Parts: sequence; structure tokens; C-alpha cells
Amino acid sequence: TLNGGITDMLTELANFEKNVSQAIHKYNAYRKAASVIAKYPHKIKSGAEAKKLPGVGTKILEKIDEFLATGKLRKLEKIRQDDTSSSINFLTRVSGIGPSAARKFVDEGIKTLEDLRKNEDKLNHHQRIGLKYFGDFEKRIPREEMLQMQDIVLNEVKKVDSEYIATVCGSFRRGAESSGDMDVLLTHPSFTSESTKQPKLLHQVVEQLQKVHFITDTLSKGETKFMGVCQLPSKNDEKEYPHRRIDIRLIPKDQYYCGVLYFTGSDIFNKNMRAHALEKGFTINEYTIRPLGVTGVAGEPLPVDSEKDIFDYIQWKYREPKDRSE
DNA sequence: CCGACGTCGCATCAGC
DNA sequence: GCTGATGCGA
DNA sequence: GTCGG
Ligand SMILES: Nc1ccn([C@H]2C[C@H](O)[C@@H](COP(=O)(O)OP(=O)(O)[C@H](F)P(=O)(O)O)O2)c(=O)n1
Ligand SMILES: Nc1ccn([C@H]2C[C@H](O)[C@@H](COP(=O)(O)O)O2)c(=O)n1
Ligand SMILES: [Cl-]
Ligand SMILES: [Mg+2]
Ligand SMILES: [Mg+2]
Ligand code: NA
Ligand code: NA
Ligand code: NA
Repeated sequence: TLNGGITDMLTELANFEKNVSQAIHKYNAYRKAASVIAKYPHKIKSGAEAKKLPGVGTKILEKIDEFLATGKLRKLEKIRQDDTSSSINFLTRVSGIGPSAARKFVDEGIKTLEDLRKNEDKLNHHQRIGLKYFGDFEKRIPREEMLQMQDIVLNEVKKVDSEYIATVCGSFRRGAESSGDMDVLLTHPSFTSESTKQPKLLHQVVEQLQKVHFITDTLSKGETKFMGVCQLPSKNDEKEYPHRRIDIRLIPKDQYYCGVLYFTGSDIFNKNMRAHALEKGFTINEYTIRPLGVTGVAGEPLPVDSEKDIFDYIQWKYREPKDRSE
């Protein structure tokens, strides 16, 4: 990328503000600025040039001037030397360990991978699985493997009930050549915004995927969201594939377009689009787009018959999934 | 200046 | 048990 | 940290 040094610096700062400072709005601000700089089609020559972009303000412009001049950021060089910040940033790389638990572990003297493995009984279920697969979960998934995973999920879903439709979303649907995990949107005509005519709709699919040894572990599970672990089958004498994170979201079938807009992302794209919706007097979630009254109270859901209908309400030209990788 | 910043599912805990 | 935060996650 | 009223 043209501005990878700057965007990496802002990402590291975002991660510091999220994991150490526990400042979620600074995290979002740094990530928004990193994203707008990442798609800027010029090699940035000054902080003033970057400050013209939405989400880049005075302070990031100053950091960009320091980084352009020296190749580094003193603020980050200090953060790296802080042992508490270093430890907290490492611990939060385990799935299920967030900013609060990381700081509590550091207080308790649990600061390393060796420390975590010594103290499994101090971990909740999610954290225990996150530790088990710590290395695997930092590996990316080649699109070729995503296609094999898609084949399994779609065919196994069809064996349970031919009326299910499973849609792989996330970076995969945005056409990425690799993905961090697999995101599966699921619908069934028995589950709509008006009624649930069949119990265990998500459970039956999870169960079938466990039965064929595709799903290997569960991080959390409810009526509409599964968060877990999966693994492709390997052939004779082959090294095993890495275990992969999988998310399955069962969405009311009549609300598929809002659901697939949400689950396609990216996360920053969704934040930007929902923020624009609010400025336009609407609120968007994974189910509906609703107007806002003068009181700021959301009104009744608006008719939606395509993803583009949602863009139209907020006066955005349509963006294909491949152009949503913010 | 300063209030707002996207929205919500599941796990966990506190208070009753 | 229920209800309402809070944490961590999508 | 940045934006917008
Ligand atoms: N904070 C978030 C996180 C996710 N999401 C939505 C949008 C994401 O695209 C979708 C899947 O979450 P994810 O973390 O797997 O993001 P992806 O877009 O798939 C990433 F590119 P990756 O390929 O690394 O998983 O959930 C969101 O709305 N808000
Ligand atoms: N998981 C899915 C995917 C699509 N669909 C529906 C939405 C549309 O009515 C129809 C067209 O699908 P597509 O948008 O993939 O062309 O399929 C669904 O009900 N559940
Ligand atoms: Cl809704
Ligand atoms: Mg994903
Ligand atoms: Mg605003
Ligand atoms: Na700007
Ligand atoms: Na984590
Ligand atoms: Na995911």
C-alpha cells in the first residue's frame, strides 16, 4: 500500500487505546483515520495533506509529520517499552481476553503464554479455547481454503433441511484473497420477524457440523449466534489444517438484506454507514432501517427489498461488497 | 466549546 | 430465578 | 481523536 507505514502506526495506536487505555472512542477514531488514509490513492507527503481527509485531525497530522520525518513515533516507542502495556497488549491477543481481564491477569502475575498455560483453571471457557488455538487463530485463511469450507457448510446445511440458505459473508463476500475467519449468515423460512415456527434452527446446523467433525469447539452459543472453531479435513499423511474461527448468525429470513449488509462489513464500513444514516435521520441495525423522530426515537421499519434500498434511504450511491473493505 | 461517536448477541456478575 | 450492568465479541 | 452544531 502507498501509506502502509502511517496506517500501521495509527493501527498500533488504536490497539493501545482499546487494550491499555480502554478508550473505545479513541480506538474507533484511530481506526477511522487509518482506513481513510489506506484508501487515499497518493503517497502522503505531509500531515497537512492528510488532515484534508475526514477523520484525520490536528493530532494525527502532527504524528504523520513526525513519522514522515523520522520513520518512527516517539509516543509508540515509549509504549513498546512499557511492561504493563506490553503485557496487556499480548494477553488481549487471546480470544476471550479483553482489556479488563488482561489487566486483572497482569495484576495477578499472569503475563506470558507460559503463565497462561500454567493457569488454565483461571480461564473461562472462551479464554481456554482461545489459548488452545492461540497460534492457529493468528493465521489467515487462503481463499482456496475458504471455498472448501464453504462447500462443506453449504452441503451439510442442505442435508439438515433443504430450505436453509447459508451465505458466507465477511471479507470472503467482499472478494478478499484471504480471510481472518469464516462468517456464515443463515436463514430458514420458519424464522421470520413475525414468528419462530420451528425450535433449534441454529442448533440443528451446529450439531450436524459437529457430527462431521467440521465444528470442533464452541466459544459461545445462543438461539441466533454461534461463535466457535472449525477445521477442514486433511488427507492421508497430510499435516492438519489450522483450526479456524467460525461465526454463524441466524437472521430472520424477511430481514436478509439488512442482515447481509451487516455481516458483509467491513466493521469500519458499517460504522461509517450507520453514522451517515444517523445524520440522515435513520438508524440501521442487522434487522431493519428505521426513521428517527424529532425526539430521537426510532420509528417503524421501512420496506427493504435489496441491499441497495438501504443505501438509497441514506442517499448513498450503491457500493458492491468488494468496495466495502474499509 | 462540547455532546456524540453503530448496533447488538452471549457470557458473567451483582443486587433483589 | 429475574433484571440490568459490564465484558468481549460480531 | 475528530467532527459538527
Ligand atoms: N465491530 C464489528 C465487527 C464485525 N462487524 C460485522 C462486520 C464484519 O464484516 C462481520 C464479520 O466480522 P469479522 O471480524 O470476521 O470481519 P471481516 O470483515 O470478516 C475481516 F475482514 P476478516 O476476514 O479478518 O475476518 O461482522 C461489525 O459490524 N462490527
Ligand atoms: N441466506 C440467504 C440468502 C439469500 N436469501 C434470499 C434473499 C432473496 O430473496 C433471494 C436472492 O438471493 P441473492 O441475493 O443471493 O441473489 O434469496 C435468503 O433468504 N437467505
Ligand atoms: Cl429492529
Ligand atoms: Mg470474518
Ligand atoms: Mg458526529
Ligand atoms: Na480531516
Ligand atoms: Na482478546
Ligand atoms: Na467473524
